[PDB]
Amino acid sequence: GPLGSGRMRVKAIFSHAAGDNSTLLSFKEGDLITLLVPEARDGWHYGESEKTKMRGWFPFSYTRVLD
Ligand SMILES: O=C(O)CN(CCN(CC(=O)O)CC(=O)O)CC(=O)O
Repeated sequence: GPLGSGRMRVKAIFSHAAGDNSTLLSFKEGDLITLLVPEARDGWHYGESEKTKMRGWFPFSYTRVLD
């Protein structure tokens, strides 16, 4: 597809706090996250916060897929 297409985003419907751990992504409810891998692994997805531009793994269950 055209370069830049295929983006998938989710909306945080619960907040998630990484703590002192750069592998995990923090976000507040309402933040949008662009997925950067094709599937969740063991219930964890990986993406980038629209608000903070940080990246990391998070519980997929804390979000819902935007359509
Ligand atoms: O529709 C809204 O008011 C805001 N939507 C924008 C995108 N919507 C559009 C819609 O529902 O008509 C799709 C979605 O929430 O998946 C985001 C949200 O609920 O936080």
